[PDB]
Amino acid sequence: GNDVTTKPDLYYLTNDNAIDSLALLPPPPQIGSIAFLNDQAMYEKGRLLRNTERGKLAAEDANLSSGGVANVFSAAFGSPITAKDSPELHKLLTNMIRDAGDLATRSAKEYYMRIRPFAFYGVSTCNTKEQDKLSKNGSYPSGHTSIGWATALVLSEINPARQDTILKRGYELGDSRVICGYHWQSDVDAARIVGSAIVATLHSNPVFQAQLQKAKDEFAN
Amino acid sequence: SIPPGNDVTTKPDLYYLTNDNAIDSLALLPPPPQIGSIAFLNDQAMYEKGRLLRNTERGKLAAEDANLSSGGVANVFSAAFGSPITAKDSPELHKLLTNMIRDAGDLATRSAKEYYMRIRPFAFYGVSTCNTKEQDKLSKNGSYPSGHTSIGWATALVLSEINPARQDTILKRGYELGDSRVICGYHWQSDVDAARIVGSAIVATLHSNPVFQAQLQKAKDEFANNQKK
Amino acid sequence: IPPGNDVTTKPDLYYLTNDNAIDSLALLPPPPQIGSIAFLNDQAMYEKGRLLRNTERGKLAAEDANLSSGGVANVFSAAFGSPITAKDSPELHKLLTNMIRDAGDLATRSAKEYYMRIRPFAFYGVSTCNTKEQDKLSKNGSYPSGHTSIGWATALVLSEINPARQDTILKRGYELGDSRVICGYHWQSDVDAARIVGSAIVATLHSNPVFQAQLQKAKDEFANNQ
Repeated sequence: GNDVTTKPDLYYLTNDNAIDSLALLPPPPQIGSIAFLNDQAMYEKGRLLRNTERGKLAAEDANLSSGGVANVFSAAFGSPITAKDSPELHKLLTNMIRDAGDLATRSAKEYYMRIRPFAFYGVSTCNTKEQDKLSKNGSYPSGHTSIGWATALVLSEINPARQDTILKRGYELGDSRVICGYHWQSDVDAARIVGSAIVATLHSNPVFQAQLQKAKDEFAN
Repeated sequence: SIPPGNDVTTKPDLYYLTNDNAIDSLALLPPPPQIGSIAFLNDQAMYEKGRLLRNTERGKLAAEDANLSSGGVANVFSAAFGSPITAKDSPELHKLLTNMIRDAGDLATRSAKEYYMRIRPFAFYGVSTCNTKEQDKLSKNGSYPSGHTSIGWATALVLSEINPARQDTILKRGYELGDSRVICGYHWQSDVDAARIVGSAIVATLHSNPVFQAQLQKAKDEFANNQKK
Repeated sequence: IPPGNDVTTKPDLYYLTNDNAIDSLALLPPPPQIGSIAFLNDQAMYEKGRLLRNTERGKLAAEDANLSSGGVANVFSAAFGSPITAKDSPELHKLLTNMIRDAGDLATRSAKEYYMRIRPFAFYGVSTCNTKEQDKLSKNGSYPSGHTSIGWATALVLSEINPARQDTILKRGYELGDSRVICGYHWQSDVDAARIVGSAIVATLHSNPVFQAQLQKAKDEFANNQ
């Protein structure tokens, strides 16, 4: 598939530099297991939240295309993350979006092809724009949640004064996917492990290293 | 903010970080599974699945992995890393990994361990683990999240940053350290699961610290020079 | 037994009388009750089959659930090793067509009528993977499954005739039951109990002379075509 050699505005890494998610992760819970009972309970708990303030935030979080995940950390980061206001940071975060969303997750997604909750239950997610495509995908692990958690780790390295609010925010992104029906709870749980892994790999990459330094200097100035 | 305890200002060979730089694990993590919940039925099932494994090869390795005091986590990555991790053979790397053990083991976990004081599985079931040597120490502790698994996973992330060629074996090894703690009954599965999150967070924090950054560079340089022998 | 047809009223479909039939209500345990852990498992297994309805296995499941009674014999041909049909094996086809209602009805009746368990598609208000047979069965008692009792009984008999492929026959019979779970007409526990009544009714048939005779005729037909 696509990697740094075919769309370099969205990947830093090659196909060999990528994590083998299929070898690292445990299999998802199978129907019949206690763990999958818990996935079902968590889907219902999330559903009852869709009609609250927390559900509205969940739907806004599931709107984000790739390019707007950076943006949604602004309140937690302490200042706006935009091509205009913090361009070197925005460029860094846009270039790692596909390493975490796609490369870290590809081998597992395609092997298990887990059905997503809205398809399992034959009902709509909490914003239906964002479904028609993802439906065909494998639910396990979440490429979303992997992106969001990796982003929060990088941002935490850049502004530790707010790590606790940055990190909670990243955690809440995964919860939003559960509330909205896009993923099972265990999809998000495994996505955060591959998120940490892909952050380490990025810290071994020279292009990433340079861009990260530029972003730290932007933040210091 | 974190309860009181040691940090870099009192044991600078075992921490890079101050109490103020530590993750608030109590705020970040969900509560442990509560008794009465489906999730705790699953923790009980995973305790049993691990118990039936104690008399196999995997149980052998699990028991060997639970011998390790802190300082020997370095050593157990050697096979996976591709070369020996020791004061003698790679002093800069060993120093890097030793200076951070209580950042991942203590600071990353403290507010949560002390807030929930979760009972460990062997204490819950009134029986011994598969290696009775480290037991007495731990019984009274909070199980959630696991400090040992936090150390192991943070170590794996750093080692992966240094030798990406063996990421896959290194991460596996790190992952499996947590499973060993489950197999012997030292921790519930959900303790290990949360330890890997706070472990990741603490590695991010460490990457913002000048002393860590510098020592990491020394270790990367040492590793590139040993690849030429 | 509750009342119904037997050898005296439809003799092309039964070998046994109502007095010869197993009392399935006396033999089987009650079905899993709503509130029970076992019924949690029935529900998980229903969902597990439902996700399979799209797979190739679910396609085999749906083709298996087309079969009315007449035509269950036939679906063993691949497994049995040669075609089982009025044309190619008339004695075997006769043997199996005459025992279809013994296993499908007599072995199951008292229990079916006492428990009147709701079938899964009715419980969930959703359609099966094969909407052709639905409307008629909905009202019956799900527990035990008459289809699975037929399939498992047939497999035991055919294994007796061609032991060389017993393992593949038994499996095929087993899978007939699983298909009923995949397609939504029975709970897992319905199929589990039907295989017990299937075994029982095969013992009964082995004590019936008309059956023994037809079985011998079929064993000879099969050795002569080998």
